[PDB]
Amino acid sequence: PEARSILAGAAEGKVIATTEALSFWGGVDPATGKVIDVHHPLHGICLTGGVLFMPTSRGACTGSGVLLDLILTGRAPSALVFCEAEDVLTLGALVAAEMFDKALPVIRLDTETFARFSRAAHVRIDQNTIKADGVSLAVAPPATAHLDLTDDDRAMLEGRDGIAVRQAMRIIVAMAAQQGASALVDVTQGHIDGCIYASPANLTFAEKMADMGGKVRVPSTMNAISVDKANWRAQGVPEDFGDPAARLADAYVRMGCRPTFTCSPYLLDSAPSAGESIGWAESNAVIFANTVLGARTAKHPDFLDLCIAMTGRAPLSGVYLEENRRPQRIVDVALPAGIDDAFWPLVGYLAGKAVPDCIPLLRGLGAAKPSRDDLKALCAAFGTTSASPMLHIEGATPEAGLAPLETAETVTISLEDMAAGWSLLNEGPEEVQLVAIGSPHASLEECRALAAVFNGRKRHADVAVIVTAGQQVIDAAGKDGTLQSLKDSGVQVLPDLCWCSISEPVFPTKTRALMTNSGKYAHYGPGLSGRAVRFGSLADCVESALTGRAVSRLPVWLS
Ligand SMILES: O=C(O)[C@H]1NCC[C@H]1O
Ligand code: FES
Repeated sequence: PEARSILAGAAEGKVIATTEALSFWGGVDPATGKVIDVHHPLHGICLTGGVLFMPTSRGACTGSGVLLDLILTGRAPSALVFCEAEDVLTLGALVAAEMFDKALPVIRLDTETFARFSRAAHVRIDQNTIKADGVSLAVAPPATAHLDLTDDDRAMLEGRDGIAVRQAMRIIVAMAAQQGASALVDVTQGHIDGCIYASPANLTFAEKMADMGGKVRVPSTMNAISVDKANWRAQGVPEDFGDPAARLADAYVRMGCRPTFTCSPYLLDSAPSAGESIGWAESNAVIFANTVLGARTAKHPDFLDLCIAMTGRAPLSGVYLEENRRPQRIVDVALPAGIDDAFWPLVGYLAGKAVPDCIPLLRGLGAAKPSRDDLKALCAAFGTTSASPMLHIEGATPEAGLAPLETAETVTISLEDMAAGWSLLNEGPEEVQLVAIGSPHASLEECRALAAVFNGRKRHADVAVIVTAGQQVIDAAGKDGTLQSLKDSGVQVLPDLCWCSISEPVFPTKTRALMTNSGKYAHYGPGLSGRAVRFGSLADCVESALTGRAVSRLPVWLS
């Protein structure tokens, strides 16, 4: 029996337990504290005041901002209890303690005690004990850092570079300690993800850092934001939402971040190369950078991305170290005939469910030669159901030859698993009023593939077709004629926004059901939008747009 203090504090309340990880962004509504992940066992439960037992987190880096807002409003759970390593929620609780004077206790239990305490009705937490229904267990004090700090590190910690840089280093050093790191590491560039207006606290944190003089030290790009920056007012986004959403993006631009406003920064000319140590947030971008590009970055939670960008330093832990990039589980993936584009996001989705807390190696798929866009959609879906910052695909990704860990077990993803996943992501009617493409932001190749399927035809007037992409890709599609061909088919191409941050009336209010080819938005979409969401191929979506209807059936490779 072992209880370990991760973050100190005292709490008490009803046990809310689960064996499946939850992403607080997209899975918890900051307005109510209710679970909105329609595929999670806790869907509908309000977590406010409860003691949340779950093995670890999964999915989005933005959970840190959602949790912080929940702590600032009083709708957060009273405590968090894990049984494995965790970063996103712990970081959000650590920011709350460091900068907002709010303590949320976070405890990690051994797996046996986690299950035992999961069945309890009530839990109390104090700084020395955890008791579940009349059995008190001692809580070991937090791990204190065996951290090496350079002279420049200690100068930053001391305030030599101002208070903003100091607060940034304090958070980095606290994170390195809880990750058991023995040093920090230089990063060459950043990618900020907390620029999505996921909660009022996302703005509050950014304006606090910016008001202390925060500024980035390495070149740093920006993820998707919550307004079409140049057009949201003409678009009719309410001033109560669009004004803080625009000020959030403005705060990071003030701090020196490049206004790329895209969740596919690996498509930019500034994309990192193999072996390069970067510090990125946004789950799909982190996984793509490690998996496909071979660059190196942990899955940094929101807020921590800014601190890393401000100091040029990240904790030397996780996938920054070569040994931690070795496969930790083997997944034999069935290879049916007649694969189309929808295969790869489904495979990523199911791989995350099967491997939610370690780095898998997908075997059996190399000869299918997935495209860069296939791998992009795969990593995005994998970054929905798993916490891992990277994966490997045998015969496809550049590090797939690394020796698996001596402890790697072998599991499979069957055709039966795929048929189950397909129906799961297809809980909706056949009528649709919207086709949603571009989560993560569409590449130029994807915009060209979409145009090819449309084949010069125009969408049914009943079915809006919206593509979200980065500004640089839209500019490139404007120059090669792809953009005009899409507008000729009635397709609206939006910059800056993504499906994770879109809102009404840019998201058309008349929508009742939408179809998407994104495994990621298929999962998050129902709880984010309130609409029904269908998942399908690129051509499934286009046929939906041309006819007005998306037929409910398993695809060719599933027959
Ligand atoms: O890391 C993630 O997955 C989240 N960042 C912003 C939106 C969502 O993608
Ligand atoms: S912001 Fe979540 S994938 Fe675009």
